[PDB]
Amino acid sequence: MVLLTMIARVADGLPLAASMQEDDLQQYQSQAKQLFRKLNEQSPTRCTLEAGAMTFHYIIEQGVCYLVLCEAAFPKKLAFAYLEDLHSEFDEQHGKKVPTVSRPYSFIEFDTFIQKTKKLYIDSRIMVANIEEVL
Amino acid sequence: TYLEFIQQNEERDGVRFSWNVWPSSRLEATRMVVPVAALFTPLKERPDLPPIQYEPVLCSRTTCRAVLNPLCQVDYRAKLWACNFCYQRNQFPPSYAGISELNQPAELLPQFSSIEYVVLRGPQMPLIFLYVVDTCMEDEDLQALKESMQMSLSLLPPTALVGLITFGRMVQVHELGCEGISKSYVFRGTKDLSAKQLQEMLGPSNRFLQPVQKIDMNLTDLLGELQRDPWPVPQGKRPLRSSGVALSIAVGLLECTFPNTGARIMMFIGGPATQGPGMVVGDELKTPIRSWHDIDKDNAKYVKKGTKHFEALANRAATTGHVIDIYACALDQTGLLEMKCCPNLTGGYMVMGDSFNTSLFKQTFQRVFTKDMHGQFKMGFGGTLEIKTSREIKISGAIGPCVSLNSKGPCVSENEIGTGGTCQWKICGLSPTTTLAIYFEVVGRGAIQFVTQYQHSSGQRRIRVTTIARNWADAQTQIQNIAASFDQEAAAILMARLAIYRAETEDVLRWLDRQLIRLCQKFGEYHKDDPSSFRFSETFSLYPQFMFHLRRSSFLQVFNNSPDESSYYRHHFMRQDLTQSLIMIQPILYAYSFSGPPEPVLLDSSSILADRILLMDTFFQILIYHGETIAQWRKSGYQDMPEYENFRHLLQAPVDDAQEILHSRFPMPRYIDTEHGGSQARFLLSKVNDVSLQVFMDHLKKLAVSSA
Amino acid sequence: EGLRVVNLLQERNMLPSTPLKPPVPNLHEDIQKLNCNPELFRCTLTSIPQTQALLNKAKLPLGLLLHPFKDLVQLPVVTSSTIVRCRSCRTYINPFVSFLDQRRWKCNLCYRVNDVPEEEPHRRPEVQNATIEFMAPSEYMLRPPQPPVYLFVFDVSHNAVETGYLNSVCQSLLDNLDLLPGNTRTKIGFITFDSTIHFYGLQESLSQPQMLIVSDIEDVFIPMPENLLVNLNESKELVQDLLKTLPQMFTKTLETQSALGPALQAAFKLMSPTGGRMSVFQTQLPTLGVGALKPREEPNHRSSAKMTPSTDFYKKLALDCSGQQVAVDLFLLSGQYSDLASLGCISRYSAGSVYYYPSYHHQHNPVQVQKLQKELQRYLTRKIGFEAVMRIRCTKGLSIHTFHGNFFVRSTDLLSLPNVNPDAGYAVQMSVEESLTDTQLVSFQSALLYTSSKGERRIRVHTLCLPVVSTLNDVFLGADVQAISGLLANMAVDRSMTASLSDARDALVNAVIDSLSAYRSSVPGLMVPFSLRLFPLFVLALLKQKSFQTGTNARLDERIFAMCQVKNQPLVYLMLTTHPSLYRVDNLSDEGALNISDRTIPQPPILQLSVEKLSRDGAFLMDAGSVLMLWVGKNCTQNFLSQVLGVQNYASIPQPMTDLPELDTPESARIIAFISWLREQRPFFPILYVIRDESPMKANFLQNMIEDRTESALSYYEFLLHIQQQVNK
Ligand SMILES: [Zn+2]
Ligand SMILES: [Zn+2]
Repeated sequence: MVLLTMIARVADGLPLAASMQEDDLQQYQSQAKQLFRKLNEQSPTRCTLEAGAMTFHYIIEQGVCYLVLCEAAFPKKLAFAYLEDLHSEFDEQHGKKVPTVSRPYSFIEFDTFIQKTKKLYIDSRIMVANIEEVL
Repeated sequence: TYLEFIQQNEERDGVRFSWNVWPSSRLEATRMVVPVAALFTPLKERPDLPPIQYEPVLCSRTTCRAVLNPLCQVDYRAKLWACNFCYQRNQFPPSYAGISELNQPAELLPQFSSIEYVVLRGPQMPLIFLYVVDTCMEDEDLQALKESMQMSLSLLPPTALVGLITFGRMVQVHELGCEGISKSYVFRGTKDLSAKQLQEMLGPSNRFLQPVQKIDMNLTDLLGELQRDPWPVPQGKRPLRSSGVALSIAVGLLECTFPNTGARIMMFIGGPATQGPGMVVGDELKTPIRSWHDIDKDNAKYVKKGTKHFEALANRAATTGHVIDIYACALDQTGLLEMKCCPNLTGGYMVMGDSFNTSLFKQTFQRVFTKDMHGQFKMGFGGTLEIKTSREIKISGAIGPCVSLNSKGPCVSENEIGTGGTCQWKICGLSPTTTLAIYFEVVGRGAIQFVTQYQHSSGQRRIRVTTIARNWADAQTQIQNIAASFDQEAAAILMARLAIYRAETEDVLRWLDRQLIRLCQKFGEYHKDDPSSFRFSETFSLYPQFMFHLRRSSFLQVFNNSPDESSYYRHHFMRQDLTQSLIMIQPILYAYSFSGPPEPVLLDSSSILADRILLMDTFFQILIYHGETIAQWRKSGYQDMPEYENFRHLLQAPVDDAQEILHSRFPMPRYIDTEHGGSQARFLLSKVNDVSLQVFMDHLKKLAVSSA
Repeated sequence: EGLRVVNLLQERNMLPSTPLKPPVPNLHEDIQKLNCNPELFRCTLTSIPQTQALLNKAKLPLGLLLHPFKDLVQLPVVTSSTIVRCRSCRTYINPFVSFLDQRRWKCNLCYRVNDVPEEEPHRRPEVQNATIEFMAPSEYMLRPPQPPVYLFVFDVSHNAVETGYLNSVCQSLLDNLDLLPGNTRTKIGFITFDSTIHFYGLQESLSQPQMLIVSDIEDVFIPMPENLLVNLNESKELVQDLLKTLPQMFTKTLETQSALGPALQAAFKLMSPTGGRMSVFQTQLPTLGVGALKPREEPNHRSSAKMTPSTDFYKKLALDCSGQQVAVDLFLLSGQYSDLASLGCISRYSAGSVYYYPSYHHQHNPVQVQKLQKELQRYLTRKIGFEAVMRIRCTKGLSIHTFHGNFFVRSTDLLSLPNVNPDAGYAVQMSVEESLTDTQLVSFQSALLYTSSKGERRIRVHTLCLPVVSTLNDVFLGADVQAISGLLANMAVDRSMTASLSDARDALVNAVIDSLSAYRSSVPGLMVPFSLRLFPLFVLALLKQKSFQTGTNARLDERIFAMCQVKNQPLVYLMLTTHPSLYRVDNLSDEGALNISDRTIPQPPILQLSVEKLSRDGAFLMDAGSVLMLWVGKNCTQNFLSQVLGVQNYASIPQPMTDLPELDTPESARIIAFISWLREQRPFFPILYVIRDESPMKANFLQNMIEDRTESALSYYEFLLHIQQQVNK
């Protein structure tokens, strides 16, 4: 019911595409930026992480990480039903170019598609671990 | 026969007295067990009925001022009539100088004991309808409200004003007719407003309330593309539904615009009030809407204040003169236990269904605009009931859709029953089915006059007079002659309202029983300390059986229902005529089989015949049953066969025998079709049968003969 | 050139006929060839005092005038993965670094020697370019690049309709809809307000845009979570439809009141989770709600200089707006006093910009209609940056102590500019905190961190290098008279809000007096050096501008807007407004900027701003920067009137002659060419009037002749003597 999606390059950690909206995002988008740096070629291809009131949810495919952060509660097996539709469109439209670019947020225009898919998921109509462990 | 006497007087005067011979003495007055009352139906239909297009005559005594009636004495010679209430002698008016013996005024003929005057004077005011729409529902259940709301306007008269309010988290007062912009004012679904406020915050036709004939094309398209509350609904949570404000804004909207004329506030909720004042339950599904159990065990803190807010919307809307109807259709409980002071105090309706997409609900809605034979609505607005009495009779109270006008007079009783302390009330909306119960007190013949002045759905101001006369009780033969006029049926539905009013406004059954016994001891026959002898007369006989059913009814035995269900059921009871009331307290059972045709049977498990096909008519549901062996040869696919064609009429006689009232009764009742083991036959054995009837009668008899 | 002295009394023709040029700092050739565009960064003193002392006795003021977002021809933009800067001071690698090891570089601001990371290193671009733009990495942003959000807020009150501006605004918005800067993320909104606040939804789901009023002026909110700020791309036809609609919605409103405060507090909430650019359009004193602004009364010519805001509200709101990367632009179109003193404070503290169209009316005043029209085309197609921030670094020993422009100074003197205007100016006063003994060279550099319409973080860094001098006379030799007058104006405007208009007008004389009294005591009549041979003239022009003049019928909103433009317009345009360039355009000859293949374009001598230089038998043109004007001679030649005016005698000219017809005479193409060259030396399209006749009610042309006397002010010769007598006390 409340979000924070991020797509980044698993190598350097360069973020590629995000979606945020407010009406806090400061501390919480940090760890995601520090998680992104940690993730390497041993990191779990799918993994769920846990944090007090919130929760992280990311896959990794073609060498790109599709993280989303949500205030605990929110359906676990449904979160990955978003990022599967995300990774669909990313690898579809932009998959080819992801290791060629280098300006941060080079795929920002992908914000426009996160939102219409983000919401078509809020109104009703794997590995477990703790965040402070990996970081 | 005093039987015909009951039914001729209801037919004509729309009245049903508990006793039609009243106590001639402060001796038997005070010892009147079941009190002196009538169920007064102020707009009962009349076939050969001519409205009286002239002002009604009145008495030239400043305090009296009752209407010329077939009781008052005349003097066709000396142009003079003597009022029967105060014995004044009155000059005849101008129109009444040409009177004759042969050709006497309509008002005085014993046919027009009830009569209807058309006081055509002021220029008629247009009717008003305020749609108050909830957008917090599913697409299937909301789409079928737009359709079914849109139907209503093909039925509404040219000159009537319409207004729309959608609400959810906010409330949107729509300003209508505007082109290429379609605007709406918007308000926090969490701050109540004064009528002044909402006048100032906004500013015969309004921007908001407009003649249908000149916006019926732009209001339909609004409903046409009305869409769901835009705010999203988070997992585990109910929507945010601001019904408390959205009602009091509809209330306050009409308050500052058209105070004191017929207007209908029509609110449709698809779920409870989850925000604002007059809240009903929180936004989390984990905790669920309060039950009666919760309410008795003090686990529902949202109803004590919720009840308050709506109750004050009722008084503020019933004082203004507007009617608040509520059409709740949702699977979960919808908050009708706090909100019921609105349709109840004003004359407004209450309608309950699973989802608005039921054919049940959508028809139950076009029935709100069923016209008479003239193409004019049956509903009326702004009635003012005034009751006048002989110098002996005082008025304890009224139980029913009405509010006090707190007017005083030597005819008001120091005993207040419910809405007591007035001889004037204001029914804020009414139909020819509305029935109050007026309760009187004693302090040659007796006369009561009923004066209702209401707004007709043709905008005409009309006044209805019903003047009645019932004889006092010769003291030589007092108590013997009273037991004759007893109306066992009327008296039970009259006592039944006394009961509900104490329950809804808190034992009860203790008082109900003490009057059953007290009654048995005063009017049936027996020998003390001997139960065997006790027989009642033909006149009373039914009274205990009805009491047996009233005390086990849904209306007193609140549990096994929801608080909404109980408030709903009680609602219709306090407004229905005798006839329909009895159907409520004791369902009416019929019979169908190979042996014997349609014939009513005793509600008892001695009647649950496998052999037979029934038909139980609760006022609120229409059941049809198939026994062991009647369910079996239907699962047999044998119905199909054309040798046994008797099978068919058997399993489509009650169908027709039901569709006939399935399209008459106002809130169209649930239709059922079940058999032994069916999931809903559980109602058949929960109304079929202290304990059961037989045993119940004896505990009564054994106490009927013991200590006074 | 010339070290020479100047006697301002005898010459009196001191001003060049050619446009003045910036002064070239006395700096080694190979260094000066890299110094940045003077129209992008320029000190008041090319030659930098060594001691706070020495500065203190030139009585000239040390400061900088920058114009950082100027639309450039050639802008090198380096995408260096890693960015090399000072490992202390955090300065960016200026070309004025002293390399020493080919492995180490000498920081020219805080004197620390750094290693150049493994990335002919002297001729790398970061060092061959003083005006460079960097591609900031991920560490240089708090959030993903915001999309462009342009919300527009209209006043629709009774007065508002009578003016009729909503018709022009909406046709401008339509004609520049695809030209609005952004990519597929560009968001857009709309709000109107009279006594109530009106939002507009936009879904392709119903036919019509929806109008959602808020009526709780004492407690405002948003009525819909989506479709109030819509994606322009997909929702374009729904936005277009509304713009053909809105001008026709109110044509009969009887609302006299305007709840600006509430409107705006809502307008801020609407966009607050993104920030953007709130375009606000206003027509009268706001009289309803918070932001209530009591009416005031205009001072006539008979008043003594006796400025400030009326309430903190308009400022405190602008701080909030800043904190959320919201910028407010005030389009005032009023015809009566609106307390712009209070209203402007909305664009001042939020990186805004104000636009004033006194007595706007789509009939009664077609001048502003054509001004507002053009200015909007600029405000709408001009490049834009978002959620920008700026820091100005100067070499050790100098200290910046004061800031001028549209922005919010946050801790560590961070110019928080919620938006970066490409035609906005900024200025700064420095002082010598630590004496410049060990140094022969100081450098300044400012960095602009912003977000582009295309959603990419960029940093614009300009760097400037200047010498250090140690004598009074070498301080004067590279004084910058324009830059000094500009700094003095921004300086004086605060002075008039801090104290009094007389106290403002005072330091402005004492800036000349105290300065030349100190140079005369550093060596018969009024001696100045060449570089200051125009300081008394321009400062006169200062005192005579609408911002500072006294004995005039000036109204409050005009003079306030006059100051608002001081603090926010760059240098070149403040100069042009102050001392307009006047041209003899009756007889255009040919010693002119021809070359440009097939054109003409003479450069007739820039004429001094006096009547005696006029001549009633000709026709003269006056460049005010933001507008052009043409005086026409009563007794003029008809040849002119009949071949470029196309009118038989000066008596038959239409009074509001909006612009010359494009006739068919070498004499027409001429004054068309010379006007057009004047138009393309600016992106602001300036309007041109022939209206000046001899009594066509427009004799303001006469208030710019700032050398002549009045019933109200001195003459330039008169001003010269007040100086001398006070130089020689
Ligand atoms: Zn009387
Ligand atoms: Zn450094």
